[PDB]
Amino acid sequence: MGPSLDFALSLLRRNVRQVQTDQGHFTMLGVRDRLAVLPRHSQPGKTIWIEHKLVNILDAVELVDEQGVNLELTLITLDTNEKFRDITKFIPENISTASDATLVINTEHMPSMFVPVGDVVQYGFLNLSGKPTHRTMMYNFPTKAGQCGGVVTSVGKVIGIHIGGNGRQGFCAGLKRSYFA
Repeated sequence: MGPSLDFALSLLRRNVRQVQTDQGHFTMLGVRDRLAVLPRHSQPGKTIWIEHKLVNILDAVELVDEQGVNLELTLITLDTNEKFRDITKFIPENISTASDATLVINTEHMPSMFVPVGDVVQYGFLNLSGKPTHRTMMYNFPTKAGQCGGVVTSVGKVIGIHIGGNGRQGFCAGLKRSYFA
């Protein structure tokens, strides 16, 4: 088994969780320890359904710019026995484009789903909420509903979290290592 399949299947085994909130079904990324990341529009409450179990949320942080602009990412701290495999080494220090990325989706309705989104290129500012959102990237792939929170990966790197699309393109909130220090 080659290294991209193995890396992506490992992500699904250890870091990429099927979750539910009042807003619906999402893909969640566990980053390290009890820290995970979700798309801001999942709006997690005081608790969250993770795969088989209701899990208590100890803290939730909606990430913003040095200028107070929305990054569309919510950091959640979970009341869990589990400590996530630390994957912060695979997250670039700065927001990184990529060639031939795979979007990894994990939801009850779309389990263990692999979508080749192609090249991921710099996009910057986006209208989502609609509220201004910064540090977005874009892939020329018609991403569907239900894929929000899906993990943008290429060659051992985890570079984004899927936050929506326009029927023709998909957009991710860029990841950088410092969000998770």
